[PDB]
Amino acid sequence: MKIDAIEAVIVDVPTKRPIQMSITTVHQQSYVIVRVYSEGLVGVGEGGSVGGPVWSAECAETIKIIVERYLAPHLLGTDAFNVSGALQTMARAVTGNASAKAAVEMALLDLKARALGVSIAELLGGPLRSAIPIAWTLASGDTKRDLDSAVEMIERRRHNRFKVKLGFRSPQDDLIHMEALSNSLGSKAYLRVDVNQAWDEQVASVYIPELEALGVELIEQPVGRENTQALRRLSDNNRVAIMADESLSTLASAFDLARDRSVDVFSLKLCNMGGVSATQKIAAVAEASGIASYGGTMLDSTIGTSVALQLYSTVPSLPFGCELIGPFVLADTLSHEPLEIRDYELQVPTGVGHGMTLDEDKVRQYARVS
Amino acid sequence: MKIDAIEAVIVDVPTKRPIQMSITTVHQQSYVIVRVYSEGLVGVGEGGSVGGPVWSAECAETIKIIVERYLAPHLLGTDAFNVSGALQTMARAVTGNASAKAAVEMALLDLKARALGVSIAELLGGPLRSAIPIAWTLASGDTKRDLDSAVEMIERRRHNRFKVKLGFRSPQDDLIHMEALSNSLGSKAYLRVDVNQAWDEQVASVYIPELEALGVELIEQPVGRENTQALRRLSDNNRVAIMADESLSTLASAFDLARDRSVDVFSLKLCNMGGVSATQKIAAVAEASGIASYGGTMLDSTIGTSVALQLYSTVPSLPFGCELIGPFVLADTLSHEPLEIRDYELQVPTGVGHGMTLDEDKVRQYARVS
Amino acid sequence: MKIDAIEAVIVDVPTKRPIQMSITTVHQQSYVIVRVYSEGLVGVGEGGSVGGPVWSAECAETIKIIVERYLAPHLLGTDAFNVSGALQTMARAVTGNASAKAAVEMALLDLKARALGVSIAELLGGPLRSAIPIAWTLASGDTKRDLDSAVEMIERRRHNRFKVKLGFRSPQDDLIHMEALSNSLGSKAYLRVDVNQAWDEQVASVYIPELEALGVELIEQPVGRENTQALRRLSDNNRVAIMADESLSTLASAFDLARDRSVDVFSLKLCNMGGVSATQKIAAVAEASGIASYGGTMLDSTIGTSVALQLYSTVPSLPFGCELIGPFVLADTLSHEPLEIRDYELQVPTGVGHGMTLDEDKVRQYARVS
Amino acid sequence: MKIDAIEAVIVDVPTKRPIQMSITTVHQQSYVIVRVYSEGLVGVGEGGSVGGPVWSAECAETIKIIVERYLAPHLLGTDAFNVSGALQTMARAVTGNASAKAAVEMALLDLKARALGVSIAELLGGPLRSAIPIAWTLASGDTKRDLDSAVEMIERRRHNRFKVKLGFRSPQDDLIHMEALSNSLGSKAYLRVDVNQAWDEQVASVYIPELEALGVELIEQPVGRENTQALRRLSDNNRVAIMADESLSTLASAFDLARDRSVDVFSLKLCNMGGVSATQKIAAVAEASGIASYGGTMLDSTIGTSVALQLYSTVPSLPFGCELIGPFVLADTLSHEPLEIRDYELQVPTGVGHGMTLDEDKVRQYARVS
Ligand SMILES: [Cl-]
Ligand SMILES: [Cl-]
Ligand SMILES: [Cl-]
Ligand SMILES: [Cl-]
Ligand SMILES: [Mn+2]
Ligand SMILES: [Mn+2]
Ligand SMILES: [Mn+2]
Ligand SMILES: [Mn+2]
Repeated sequence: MKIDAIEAVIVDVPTKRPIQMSITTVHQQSYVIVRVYSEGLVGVGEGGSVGGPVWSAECAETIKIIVERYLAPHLLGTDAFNVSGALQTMARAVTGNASAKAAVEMALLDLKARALGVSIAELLGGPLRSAIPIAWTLASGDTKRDLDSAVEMIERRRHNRFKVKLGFRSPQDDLIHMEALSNSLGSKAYLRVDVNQAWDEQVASVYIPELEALGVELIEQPVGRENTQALRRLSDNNRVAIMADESLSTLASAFDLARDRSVDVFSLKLCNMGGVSATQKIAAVAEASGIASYGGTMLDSTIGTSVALQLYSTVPSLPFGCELIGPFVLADTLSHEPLEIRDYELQVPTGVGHGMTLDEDKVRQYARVS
Repeated sequence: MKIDAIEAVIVDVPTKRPIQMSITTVHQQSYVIVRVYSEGLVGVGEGGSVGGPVWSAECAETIKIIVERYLAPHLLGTDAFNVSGALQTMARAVTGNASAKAAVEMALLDLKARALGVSIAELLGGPLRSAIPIAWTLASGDTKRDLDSAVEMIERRRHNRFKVKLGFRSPQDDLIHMEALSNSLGSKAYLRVDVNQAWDEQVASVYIPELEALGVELIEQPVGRENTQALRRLSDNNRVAIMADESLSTLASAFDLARDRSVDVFSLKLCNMGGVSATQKIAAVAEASGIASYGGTMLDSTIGTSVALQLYSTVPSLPFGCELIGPFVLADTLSHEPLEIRDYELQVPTGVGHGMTLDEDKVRQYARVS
Repeated sequence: MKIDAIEAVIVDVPTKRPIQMSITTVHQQSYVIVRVYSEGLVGVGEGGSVGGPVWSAECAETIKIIVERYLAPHLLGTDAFNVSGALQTMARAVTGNASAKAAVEMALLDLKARALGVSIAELLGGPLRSAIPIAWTLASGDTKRDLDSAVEMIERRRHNRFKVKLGFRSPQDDLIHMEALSNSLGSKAYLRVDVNQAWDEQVASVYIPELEALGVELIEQPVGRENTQALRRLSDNNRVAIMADESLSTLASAFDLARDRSVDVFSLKLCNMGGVSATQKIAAVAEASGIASYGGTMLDSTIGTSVALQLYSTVPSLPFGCELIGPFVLADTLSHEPLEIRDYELQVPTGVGHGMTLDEDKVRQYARVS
Repeated sequence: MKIDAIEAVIVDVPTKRPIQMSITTVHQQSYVIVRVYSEGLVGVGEGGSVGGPVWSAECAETIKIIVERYLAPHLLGTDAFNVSGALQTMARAVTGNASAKAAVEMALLDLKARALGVSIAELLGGPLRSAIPIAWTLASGDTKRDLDSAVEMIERRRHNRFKVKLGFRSPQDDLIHMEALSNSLGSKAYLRVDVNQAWDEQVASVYIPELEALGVELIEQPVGRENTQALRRLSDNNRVAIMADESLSTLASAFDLARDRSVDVFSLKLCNMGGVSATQKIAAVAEASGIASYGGTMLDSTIGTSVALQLYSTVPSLPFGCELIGPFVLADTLSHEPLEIRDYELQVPTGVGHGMTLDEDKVRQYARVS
């Protein structure tokens, strides 16, 4: 359909409330929406990082220039209906910068899907599920605060699973916070943790069993991202399911973790993996090796959460559901359509190509680099 | 689009000339074309085996009943535009019978692609290549015969690569046949062999280096299909590229071979792997592990060769090309359209959904079980 | 003795009561009895599958054609007293289809044994035992129902061991069903489970220890058939005895599991292994590696149960007994002779060649393909 | 048939010419024929060792007492048609002494076969071959002598393969003897060596490749019997086929060598393995692992060579033939029937149960302990 022009703008949307992790506190969330105009029909997509260049090596300002100045040129005037070539071309243009690469991928995928009148889900082969159990993260520094916000979410019938962010406290203090949360939300809720790399193997070995004894069903990224050998030993010595998040990056790293089953669950993240096409391949090596598939997020807006939803509904199985709470933690949206949770599950949209139209008005209100 | 009815018929088409392998001689080639009618628009696909229940555990008669009596029922009245569910449903219906499962998959994939006006290639994400270097197999029992047929194919500018079928002779006699073929077709042609499991490791160890010294670039399935450990030792002790064909079956077996690099190249075969969707996953574990991808055939007709072509054009790289000579060895076609080779390469079709319309007249002429 | 003709017919016999497994519910049981006539004396044998093409890739209709159309031809007019050649010949005729191959094997083995006036047991070298402890399976969906049927079997003095079929329930619900069965039948009965591949390693790792703590002595096929690497990790991390059932197939797969002791017990199944001759070899690699031997069934009729009995009595040791309840769950027999249980043990027959004469009258009553 | 009495006598038969090995020179060959009388029909079998207690830990005098005083008692009055029990009973009576255990096994197997009118071959399931390529061993100390005896054997059309006994010379002198034998008998004959454990790994590593370059197709037991780890390294570093002879003993040692393919070929020896029943199991673990099967001898008389022949004809494949030259090197026989070679192959007998009747007259002439 020949790409006329690929434009991109940065937009900063604040979080209703902070999200204190081990690596950074999320007071605001920056993005990069990529509008790929072609033959009259546009294609929206987005790419961004957490805590700037902290969760990953990318950030809002790096995403923009890598897109505009390095990917965009080689993509202008190219067949818009050829994602195979778009991705190949993007790999010969820049190294890494998966968020930037994924941002552009979404747009071409969205546009092509809309031109055919189908949805990203129907394009990938149709769904298998109409809704995926969403998890809620309790990352505020207060224990009482957490519990209260947690009890209400079970009442409002939207969140049955919980993801506690440990790490900012001492290994001995986080365990106590878990004795409290596990005590109250005992059987009424599911519990998971995400140490955000804070634990140094030894601390992980003595503390993982304790959390295991408290009924925690999944421990995400206990040790550092590169210590994939520790990630394995912990996995063989503990019955708990250990998920890889920061360690996952490229298709090769996915296979590297899957050889000796260094991990139990792969956390699928489009921006951390290079798009939808890249994620599917990792979900393929995970299925072959027998590793479960999750469904993470970079606390991305609706534009992202929607595309990721489309793709996750096509996965054979997500034994742990997902955590697409991006729009729900954000203080505002950049589209006219909202994603609605119904009975602890996030419902899959009913439109063509991630059924979300960018709110030009909402795009104009924030638009800062930061 | 709601599946009205899924019909299937058996058709026996002879080979212009025999294809003597290590396991069987191919005098004729039996098939099973599956016409899935839905909302007025049909969807053609096919599934079959080599030498009956010899290359695989399946055969023409087993494919028909497993399709009609076991897969078809659960698929009638189902959303025709949902391959994700179709495959899932087929896995909960029958075990194995990948040719039968792949036959039906093709049809739904074809139909859906035609309803959208795109091609199977554009559906999977668009091509990366417009033609793939086709290989010619020299499986006749005569050495002089082989060489003559080989020289003409280089002259007619259609076949630059050659696949000699060894195995029916003694290990000492096949080597001589290779001293002759390698001598004449020295630099004007590429040489590959396919022992069809005939060699018992030890014979493979002493004979593979000899063939290696004769300039043979690829040795397909030297040992038995199950002796995946021998397949590995041969691979570490020889520089030649060793390809797995019979050993490849399920996504799990693909990963099993990819862990310690038991093989150099994976031979992609839709009927042996369960369709297009299944093949893509194996092509994913191969890419992650770093194993090259080939592109085999079960000497299937145009209906098959066309779908496989659509999919192979989407693969990032096929360092050894393909061997889609199905229509070219066959004595007749079952469609109005022919696939044409141009300059040693098989060209990718220009229509919607494997651009091939079944010749009802040609379907009627053969139609025997055999 | 020169084989005159090998005939085969399909017969459908219902189950007194359903047998709900993880993969399918058994309301009826289809078979394929192979009558090999030769020099006046016949030889009966049988081959069939569970849930059609679900437990294995074979089913009633596939068994018949593979037998009649592919094995039978090459066997007609051949020396009936040469099983060595019969099997070799069958391997060069078709690939896989072990149930079909085993059906024919039984018949030639039976006939040859009858012509010598000895029994299959005496032919294989004489027995070591006169009876083997039979296990009873509790596969009905009701917990109370199970327990009641279980208590009566201990009273009637026929069943001391029990095999609970888990899988159709949630991992959390099956454990409860085991808290009940283990509670009542505590010391008066032996307990074993068969997850039928339902558990995905991680679920198996947390749940196997729980069942272990409930006194369950054997856990059959926890994970999928192909995930033989998970089967190993579970084995090293748990004291419970883990048995392989679906993973076992060919002699090669048997050795593959025996290398690093991926399993504790091999489940011997004639139809799943290719006959009596094939089973003996697997029982040989199991003895050498130090893996225990079981003695399974495909809920086959008397014809099968009898031949399997003959062979199991020759095995050096069966630490877990067998589960030849085929005739006992069936609603009728196809022979004049019945197999009788006496004091928790299934007794070995007292005739020549599986001492069972097909009831032509009973063969005529069912005979449908289904 | 109830064993009345099991008798055994020692008989010393000289070798026409000496057989100088690395461990001992064979000027004479001692035996132990075991006549098991039962219900009027006798059953002949034999057991013995090479160089007395040198090849193995057994010898003529040890075989007799272990038989008479330890196995015989528990076997008297037992069901003669129950080899399963006979072997089991023998294992609970004495430890090791496989030659003694095998001697008795042959007799019961022979008797049972004769009572049924079939042959040991037909009993085991019928043959697959009517003759097995016999190998001739050149063990005399003279090089010229060897070559002459070798040339005549090719002329008389009886021996195409040759087994040179190395070891008694220096590693540098044996190689020369091979430059001579390989030179003359170049293409007219097959060459194999048997170092009889003389080489100390390092010497084996430098010298095996040299012999390999001389066209030697098989190198039997290069290093010591216990250094099964050296046996493996040599195997991975050399294309030549390495056979295990002295290292093979029990079913467990067979599997131990088959795990990591420490050897290429297993040498089957009834006396070294505990009989026919034991040999079959080793031939089972060899088939599963993919190791080739040979067919050795302890230079045993006709009684032995005949039983071994019966069993080898039932093996799926013997890629290297056998070396049953026992009767042919001996200076006389202990039976009325002779085994005849016809066209480089040793023919399988045509009688019931090893078709050989002990020559009472010939038994009386030698009968010394020695
Ligand atoms: Cl995160
Ligand atoms: Cl092929
Ligand atoms: Cl079962
Ligand atoms: Cl020897
Ligand atoms: Mn995380
Ligand atoms: Mn092939
Ligand atoms: Mn089972
Ligand atoms: Mn030797």
